[PDB]
Amino acid sequence: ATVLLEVPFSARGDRIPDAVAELRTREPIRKVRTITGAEAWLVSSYALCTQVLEDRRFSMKETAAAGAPRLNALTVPPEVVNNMGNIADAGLRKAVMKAITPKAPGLEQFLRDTANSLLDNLITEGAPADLRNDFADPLATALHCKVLGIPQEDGPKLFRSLSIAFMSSADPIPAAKINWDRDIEYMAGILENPNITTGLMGELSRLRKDPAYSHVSDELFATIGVTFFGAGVISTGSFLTTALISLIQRPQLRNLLHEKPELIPAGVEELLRINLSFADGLPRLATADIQVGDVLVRKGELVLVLLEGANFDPEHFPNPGSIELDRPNPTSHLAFGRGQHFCPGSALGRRHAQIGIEALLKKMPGVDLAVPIDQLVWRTRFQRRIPERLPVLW
Ligand code: HEM
Ligand SMILES: O=C1N[C@@H](Cc2c[nH]c3ccccc23)C(=O)N[C@H]1Cc1ccc(O)cc1
Repeated sequence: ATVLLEVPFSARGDRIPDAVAELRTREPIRKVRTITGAEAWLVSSYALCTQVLEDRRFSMKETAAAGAPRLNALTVPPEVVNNMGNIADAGLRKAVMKAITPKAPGLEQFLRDTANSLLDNLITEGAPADLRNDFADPLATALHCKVLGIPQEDGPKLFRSLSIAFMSSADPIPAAKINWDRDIEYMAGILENPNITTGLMGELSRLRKDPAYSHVSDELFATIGVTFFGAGVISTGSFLTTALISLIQRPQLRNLLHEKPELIPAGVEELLRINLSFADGLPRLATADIQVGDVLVRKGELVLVLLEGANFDPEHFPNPGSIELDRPNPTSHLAFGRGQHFCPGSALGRRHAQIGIEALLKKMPGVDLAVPIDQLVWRTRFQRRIPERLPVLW
């Protein structure tokens, strides 16, 4: 006898397990057990993943309900699971989007200058260089301090909450509450700081004193700063790091993008499509009995939308494991989700990766791993798949 199939399958972000294609072909919706011991429905085909993400009766908000089957323990207060919904209800959605667009004056130049300075420092120090700790993550942190309008010197401390805040744990994490409360106090101070007049926090500070937003809570304003810094920095730093591995493992593509940097945006879209940065399926709780393929999902059950299940589906993306720059449906992947909860930082994440890759290929055209690929150490029980260090030479 064997136990019910457990998720996640592997923390490695450099290869997709053969099990994904097996489940997609044989049982594209099937029962699994999560790290908490709960049962869930794992969805692995493009058609069924899109159906779940486009039906709001599969609720993100309701995954925080007490007594629900859980993918993992909350690392934020339960109301914060519905963060975007709370922002929209407060009439702040348009202002938040305008603040996080990569089109802001001087933002792209700031990204280029920061990426170039980090790379120059690595070249001065000499090989090996760690592209996660000394490139991708500081570039993501610097970008988010600029987008938020907060001091660059405050970035490293806010960043150090992330290795705990984005854990995917069976049980509550005491350190996550200590760091959450401290980071909220910091953002509350930023709202009261007269020097903070630019970026997302400068805009929220002004809207907070506008009569049209007098009843929006101070708790929500501080929460927007903590959540957008954390989600943006963990997502951009982790995606860029794993996209750099995908590129280093494809020297023909690396050489083509070095030669023709105008192809970098199409290259980043394929790197997003094949990305294995999300460690778990996206969770949703059914609020009704809903038919998904051969399964009638019952009200109160947990559904997990496996992004790599959809993104590597050959019925939607033929030769799914290959980076092809001329696909006819290039942005139809689910790397940023789909539907009600589609990533609000999609344009900024694309620009962060495009500029980081453009700068790296110009400065280090001979970039290569400095250790055999199996020697990368993959972070476990985390909401993202990332190597602890990414040692390279050039
Ligand atoms: C490469 C970069 C990024 C990737 C791959 C990524 C991916 C995703 C995905 C897949 C979702 C959907 C989650 C779901 O439906 O359960 C999401 C949501 C979200 N992301 Fe991103 N993200 C990235 C960058 C960012 C950035 C830069 C920010 C903010 C500065 C951000 C803020 C958020 C927030 C707040 C949500 C929740 C939206 C909602 O509930 O409506 N993301 N992201
Ligand atoms: O469940 C998630 N799902 C995805 C999407 C998401 C869902 N709800 C969110 C609220 C705020 C920011 C992001 C989200 C994610 O990026 N993060 C986590 C939420 C999160 C946010 C901030 C933390 O310190 C810890 C956890």
